[PDB]
Amino acid sequence: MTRGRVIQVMGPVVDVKFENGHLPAIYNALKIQHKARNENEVDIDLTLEVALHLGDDTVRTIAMASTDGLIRGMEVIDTGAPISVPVGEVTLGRVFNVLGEPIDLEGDIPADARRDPIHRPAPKFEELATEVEILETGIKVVDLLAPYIKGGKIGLFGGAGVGKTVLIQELIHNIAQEHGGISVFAGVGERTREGNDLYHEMKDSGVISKTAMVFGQMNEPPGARMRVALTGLTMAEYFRDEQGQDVLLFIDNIFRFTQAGSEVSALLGRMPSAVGYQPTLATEMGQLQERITSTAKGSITSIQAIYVPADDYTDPAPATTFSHLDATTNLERKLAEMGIYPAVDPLASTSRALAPEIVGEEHYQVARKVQQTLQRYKELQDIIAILGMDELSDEDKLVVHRARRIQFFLSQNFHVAEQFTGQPGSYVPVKETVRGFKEILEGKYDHLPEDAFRLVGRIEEVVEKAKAM
Amino acid sequence: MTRGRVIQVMGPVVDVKFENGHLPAIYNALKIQHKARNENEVDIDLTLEVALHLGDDTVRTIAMASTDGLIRGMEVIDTGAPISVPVGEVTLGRVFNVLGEPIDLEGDIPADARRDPIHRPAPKFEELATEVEILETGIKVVDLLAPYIKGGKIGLFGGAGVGKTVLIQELIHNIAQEHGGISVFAGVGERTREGNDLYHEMKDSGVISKTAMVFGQMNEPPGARMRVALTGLTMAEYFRDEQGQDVLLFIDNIFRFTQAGSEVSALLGRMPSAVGYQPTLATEMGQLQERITSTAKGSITSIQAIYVPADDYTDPAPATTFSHLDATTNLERKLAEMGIYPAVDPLASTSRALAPEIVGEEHYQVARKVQQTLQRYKELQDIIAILGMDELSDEDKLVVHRARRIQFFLSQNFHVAEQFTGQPGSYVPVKETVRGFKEILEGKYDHLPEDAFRLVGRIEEVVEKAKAMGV
Amino acid sequence: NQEVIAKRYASALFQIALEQGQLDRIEEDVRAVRQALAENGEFLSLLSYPKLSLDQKKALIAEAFAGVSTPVQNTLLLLLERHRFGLVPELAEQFLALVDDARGIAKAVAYSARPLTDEELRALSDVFAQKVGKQTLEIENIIDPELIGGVRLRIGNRIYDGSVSGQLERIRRQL
Amino acid sequence: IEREKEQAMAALREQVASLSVLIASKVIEKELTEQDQRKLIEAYIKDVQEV
Amino acid sequence: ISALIKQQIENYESQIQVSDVGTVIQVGDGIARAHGLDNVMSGELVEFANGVMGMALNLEENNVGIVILGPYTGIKEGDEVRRTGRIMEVPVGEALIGRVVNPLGQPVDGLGPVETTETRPIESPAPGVMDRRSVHEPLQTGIKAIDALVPIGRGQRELIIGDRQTGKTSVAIDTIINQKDQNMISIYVAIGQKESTVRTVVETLRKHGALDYTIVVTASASQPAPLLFLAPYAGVAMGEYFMYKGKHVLVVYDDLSKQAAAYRELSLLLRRPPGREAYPGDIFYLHSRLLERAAKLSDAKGGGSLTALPFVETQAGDISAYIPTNVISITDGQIFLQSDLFFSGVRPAINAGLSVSRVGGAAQIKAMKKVAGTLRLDLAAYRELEAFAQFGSDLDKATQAKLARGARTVEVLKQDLHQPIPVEKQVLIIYALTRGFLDDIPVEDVRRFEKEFYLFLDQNGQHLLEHIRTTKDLPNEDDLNKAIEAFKKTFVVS
Amino acid sequence: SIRAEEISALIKQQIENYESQIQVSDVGTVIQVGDGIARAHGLDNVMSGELVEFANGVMGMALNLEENNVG
Amino acid sequence: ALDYTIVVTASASQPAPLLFLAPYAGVAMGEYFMYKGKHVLVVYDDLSKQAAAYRELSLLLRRPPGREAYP
Ligand SMILES: Nc1ncnc2c1ncn2[C@@H]1O[C@H](COP(=O)(O)OP(=O)(O)OP(=O)(O)O)[C@@H](O)[C@H]1O
Ligand SMILES: Nc1ncnc2c1ncn2[C@@H]1O[C@H](COP(=O)(O)OP(=O)(O)O)[C@@H](O)[C@H]1O
Ligand SMILES: [Mg+2]
Ligand SMILES: [Mg+2]
Repeated sequence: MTRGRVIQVMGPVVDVKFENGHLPAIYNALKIQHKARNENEVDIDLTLEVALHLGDDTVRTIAMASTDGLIRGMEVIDTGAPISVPVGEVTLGRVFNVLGEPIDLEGDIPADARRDPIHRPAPKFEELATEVEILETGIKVVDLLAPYIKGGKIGLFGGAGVGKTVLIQELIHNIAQEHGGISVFAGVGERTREGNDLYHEMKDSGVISKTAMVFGQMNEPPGARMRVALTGLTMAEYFRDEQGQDVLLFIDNIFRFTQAGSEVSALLGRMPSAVGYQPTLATEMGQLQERITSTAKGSITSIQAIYVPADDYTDPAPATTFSHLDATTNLERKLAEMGIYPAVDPLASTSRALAPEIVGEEHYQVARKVQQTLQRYKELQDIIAILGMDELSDEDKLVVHRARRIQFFLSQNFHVAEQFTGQPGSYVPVKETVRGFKEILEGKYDHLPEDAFRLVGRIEEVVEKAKAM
Repeated sequence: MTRGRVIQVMGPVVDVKFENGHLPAIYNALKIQHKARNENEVDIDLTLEVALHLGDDTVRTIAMASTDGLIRGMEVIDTGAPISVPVGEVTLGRVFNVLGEPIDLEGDIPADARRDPIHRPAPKFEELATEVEILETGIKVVDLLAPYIKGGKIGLFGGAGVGKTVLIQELIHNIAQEHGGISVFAGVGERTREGNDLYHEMKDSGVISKTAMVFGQMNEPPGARMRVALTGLTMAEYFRDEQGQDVLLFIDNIFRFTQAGSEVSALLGRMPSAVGYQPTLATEMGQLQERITSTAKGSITSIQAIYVPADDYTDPAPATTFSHLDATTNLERKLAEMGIYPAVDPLASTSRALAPEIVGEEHYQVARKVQQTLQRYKELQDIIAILGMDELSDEDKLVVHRARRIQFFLSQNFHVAEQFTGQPGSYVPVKETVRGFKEILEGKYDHLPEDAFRLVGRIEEVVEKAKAMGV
Repeated sequence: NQEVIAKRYASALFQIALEQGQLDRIEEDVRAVRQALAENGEFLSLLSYPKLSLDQKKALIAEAFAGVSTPVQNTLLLLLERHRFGLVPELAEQFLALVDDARGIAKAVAYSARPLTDEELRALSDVFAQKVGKQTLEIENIIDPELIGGVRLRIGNRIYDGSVSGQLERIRRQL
Repeated sequence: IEREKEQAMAALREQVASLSVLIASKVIEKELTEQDQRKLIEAYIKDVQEV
Repeated sequence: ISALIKQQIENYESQIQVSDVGTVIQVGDGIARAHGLDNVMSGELVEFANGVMGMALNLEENNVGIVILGPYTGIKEGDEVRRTGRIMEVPVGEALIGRVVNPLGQPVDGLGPVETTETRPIESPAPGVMDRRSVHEPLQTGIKAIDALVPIGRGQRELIIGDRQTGKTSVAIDTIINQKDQNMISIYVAIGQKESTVRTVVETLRKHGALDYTIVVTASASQPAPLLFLAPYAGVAMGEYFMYKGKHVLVVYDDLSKQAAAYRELSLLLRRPPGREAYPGDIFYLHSRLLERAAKLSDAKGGGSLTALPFVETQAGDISAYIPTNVISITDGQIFLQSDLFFSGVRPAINAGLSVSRVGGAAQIKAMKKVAGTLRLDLAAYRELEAFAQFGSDLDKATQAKLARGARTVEVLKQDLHQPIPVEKQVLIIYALTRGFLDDIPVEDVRRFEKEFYLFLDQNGQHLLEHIRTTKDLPNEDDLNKAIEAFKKTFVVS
Repeated sequence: SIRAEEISALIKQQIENYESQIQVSDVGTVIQVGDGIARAHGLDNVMSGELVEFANGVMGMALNLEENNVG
Repeated sequence: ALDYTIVVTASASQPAPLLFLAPYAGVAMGEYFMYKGKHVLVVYDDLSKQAAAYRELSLLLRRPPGREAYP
């Protein structure tokens, strides 16, 4: 029989003792439902993740909630599996904690629903996809200068008023519109009021009916914040595997995953690794980000926010995330104050997929000419500042006259911004933005005014916006 | 008739338990010779040396080879002595491992040969010899600024891939033929191919048969590498005691001795010392390094390469060995990336023999004025880095203009570096490098370009290289 | 980490029992102490209680553990003075292992689908006594009727299997 | 395609083997062990002699 | 199906097996302790109840320290650990060529079992001092900047060091693809890589026909640290089967810094006191007993070699870190890859100043020496004059004969991806570069000049190619100046 | 966590001499030897920081006086 | 301002658990008015002292330390 006794409680770490031979495996879930039998006790509903086997039939667990009220000798349910989290169409449009329970007040998920284990081994070498194919977003700065990958890890660099949530939300809308997939937002260790604001933005933008939210936030123990990306990822894996579609998987502040792992390691009593990180930093990051892959069934492509502490890109928590990333989309405050949406910095944003053997020769040459034109414009900024707009040369005036048209053609009208600006917003396929930037580079649209290029989708649409102005 | 069982096997470290009152002393050698009774066993021929006593008749040992295959309960034979190493005239021209066994495939040393124990106390106060006289090397930085001592300890501090094996081979090429006495090479934790190359150039240059070689290369488990230098050292000190011979001793990476001690120290049950090192980082190296001495019977002039981890001279294993050496040359990666070979830091390299009573007066004034101009140029580095050469006050311009020339005339072409560049290499006597640096300090060669001074033996070769450049 | 300390204490008591020439009495009352402390587990929790002084606990051992021999009682009081009374059953098991090593008695556990007759047990003892090197040997028999038609015998940490896993071996070889 | 075919054949074989073993065990269970017990003892003795 | 079952049921005989078991005390973080196992030896493979393998590191007085080789979530306290009798065997053989396996030698690509016969131990001693021989045979990578500037001979260890996204894996796959004509057996050991990138690496090797002679040994980022720790040792254990038969083996280690991180993990979980950058004390000995086991044997041992190409990933180009300087002081040189040159378009981004080869130079083919010494001095002069002489005018020699030739050196030494060049075409194009024949072709057309010149050599100058292919020396210099000046009349400057 | 003074030769003479405790006031027996350190059972009446000679004639300084051994 | 202010104090001479439990007493006084509809401002003067005090409590309870010996 799998009924155990609580031996030690010390903070978020609980030691539970079972009988011999009936020990729970590592990473299994252990429920404690204890109703108070008198006035000297506290009602407790609390689950535990098994972390070690200490010997003498004792098991060291980590806690998912507050351990206050626990008594040595309180009996523990062994569930016989890890944290089983509901999957399927019942999760789309719902907000969840790390246990797969609704934070929302809409209703409870029934007991007959399918629940997939939170800890799964990564898909094998024989199951992965051999070819690197491009996840087409319809956002021109993304799919022209830092192209995404089905099965790719992408770093959002920005936050605090540069349009990160709008970019996230437009990615959900475009992928669930054109590619037919869904999205999963996993808010790992990020504060409660930003989760509330993000919930109400996706509520009043219609985006939420095609996404599933998982919030494990700051007020929760470190074992609860560490398993958030895994319980959002096991929701993304249902639609990768059983449905066979291309899924987004947002992890807001992936650095909170690493530091929650460091806190669980410091509670478990392990000797610290380089700096303040756990010894298993690369192994925990690998067990996270090797399930975000493209198989023959579908894909999971993850857009992730990275904190980069101490402005240090060589700190081990940035340095082990960057070994899994494939693209970076630097969001800039200067492009947001200029009137360019999305605020993706075109020169700072790089991608591994921007290569002729992956996307093609035409896209590569157009994208590199756009990058060289914008780099030379940024170099000529100081000459225009100290010398004036005129009298530089003819070629410098021509490259400014093309580069400013380019840097305003990068912005789009979003479908999510339709509720604020009234214009419907556009999905721009990648052949049309390659053709549009090639025609801007060849001088086909020098005679049009440059404020027609701002916030418009295609190149025919800037033809009609210039003839309407 | 009193033998012991294996209790614990933890990496390089084996616990052996004997009977009551029959346990060995510290540092005695223990032999494991097992016969592999069934399919689930492996033949073993191990030598263990005692390191500690633990109580309950148990003994904490360090293995000299790999412990893969040891079973608990395996029977251990006590020998009653430390690791005894054969020595005499029979070790000249032979190559040995850490147990004193020949590995050059030329035969086997007989059992009736003389075998000195490895572990002996250091030479005392009253036995030492403190004469100081210059060992001439043919290297301009070494002859000018840090003169080596015939009979003293010499250290080649450097990072990884900075030039200290090339410098140890250049000193072998400049000294070992001219020496006229026994040489000993101890290879502690260097490359195994550098032991093959060095053996074959000893064979080609005839320095073998007056050379005894011992290799404990970086493939070996750390119990070997803690004792390699002691085998080479007992071979050298036989010659300087029992024969009164002049002995050259060469150790490439004596850092690997202390690193091999650090690799075993955690398993021996010790608390971590400074950084990751043993607590005994100073006395384990002092009981080795202070046996490498010149006494009243003979002298050992020992030239030792010393690795510096992560280019950090403040690390405890490079820091605790500066106090042992008479003359040092500190190699810099910053100078090796400038094309300056040997990349000897001219300021940080010192000697006990740069005194006016030893090298003479003129040598001393030229050396100190070279160091003064290089120190003033090092002081002007920041003004040159930000504001450039333009604001220096017309004597600082002359300091920089001479110090570039002095810094490049410290670099030299080697005989050993002919395989790197094709340039044949030079041997500069002490009078000619003092004359060349004096003529650079006098202003005689300010008109020549500064790239004409790189990798050049004497100062007439500076003249002819500038002539070929077109000045 | 308790079994090595129990081996330490039991080796000391074993050397005392051999130098006094009274090995059988020390074996008998160590078996008595092990049976008495396996009968009731509250005695260790009683002797771990802080309000009882050390002399009162020594009086409890001198009154309760009476009839045992003098080195056994001195060993128990030495364990009480060293706060190592928790390892008395471990001491008893390690000491009986040393006694069975001295006498040559080996311990074996045989799993057979039928209860084995005494002639078969004597035959198995005569077979495996030459195999393990011991003089004599003991068999403990448990049925465990999941086994089908064979014996599965274990001497220490080595298992001699011939009961079921022939079929498991052949179905692992076919697949 | 060829690899898939081989894998399918292997899978079928494994299933057949599994089915056969359980059935064999049931047959053994049904069969009287009185004769078998004596034989097992003899086999054990033989094994001991061999080893 | 039914025939082989009846044959094996008619062929079997009865037996009794011994087991030699022990029971688990603790399981945690990939490391177990276990009672029992009285006659287990150190370094022995043990097998758990579920089929996961383990490695006995520590034999203590009552328990055995077992390091779990695989998924440790199925192993519980009370499970049964039995012996195997063997010390860290991986399956080795000719039958392992063309397969993708884990560090235990089990197939991961899913193309069936790997039917080998012999096994070699993972931790075996290196060849001795007298068992070696000096490196004198060329290992041709097909990369022009490597084969000219930093040459690699058969039997040495060439570190390929640089930051992330600098082209280390591309250099590895190019030098594995180039060994198709040679009698070289490549091995690609991928340690801590993304398994999607290893999937695309295996596919771009099979596109170029490279899986007819190479072996991929993968231990991905999601695998536990014990499998990450034994990937390179399985790489040399699979290479030495062919090394000690007389064959020549190339072994590439993708990110040994991800081996060092995993051994740091595996030792901090064993609670061993760490040193600089929290690495253990034997983090040098980890790489040193690995790379020193890669040699050039003598004629008495067989003559075979094992050339190794380990990788070290730097952080912000700091070559004076702890693991880079540990691997530099083991290997026989380095190829240092800039990120500045990689993002300025120079690919392969070899920093020719910080890169060096020690036994190389004695490895070049007696033509590349004469052709490439002037190349190396021209490139050093160009990259040390470009950073200083960017602004302002200067004298005519430094304005033309240094810079306008060095830009041509940079444009020659660039390559495309997955296109290795044979060494005779490299010799001829660096001859045309250094002898002053690219001083009139403009900088923007040197790569098209090279691409057309190789097609010219494949049709007209075939005798020059066969002369360098047989004699290994340059041809007659007038006979070669005729062919180059005859191609220059055909070339269109544009 | 095994204590240093738990040695089967020392435990034997304490179970044998349990009723009549003999004092080891001036003599002492060594428990551990290593790296210039000796743990010594016995020496009941030593002072802290005392000259202590071994059986060879080598002197030693008794720094640590724990409950059942002398450092 | 003391018609609407509550003051919770834990000085340096108070035991480290009172320093640890001062802000939780602050929010326990604040949430009673928050869940009645009122508006509360809670001011935590030097939470770094609470971090130091909980470091002290965890180290005296010999919980395993982390960065700067905080738990
Ligand atoms: N010679 C080359 N020519 C053109 N492109 C190249 C060349 N070498 C590398 N690249 C490009 O650089 C990209 C990254 O290089 P690579 O992955 O080999 O570097 P890496 O250091 O191994 O990266 P990581 O460490 O992240 O695996 C590749 O996508 C490839 O397209
Ligand atoms: N005198 C020299 N001339 C030219 N190059 C040198 C000289 N000394 C060292 N080098 C270069 O620096 C490297 C240092 O190699 P080596 O001395 O063998 O390693 P370490 O310094 O780690 O012992 C050599 O490969 C060589 O290329
Ligand atoms: Mg060296
Ligand atoms: Mg790579």
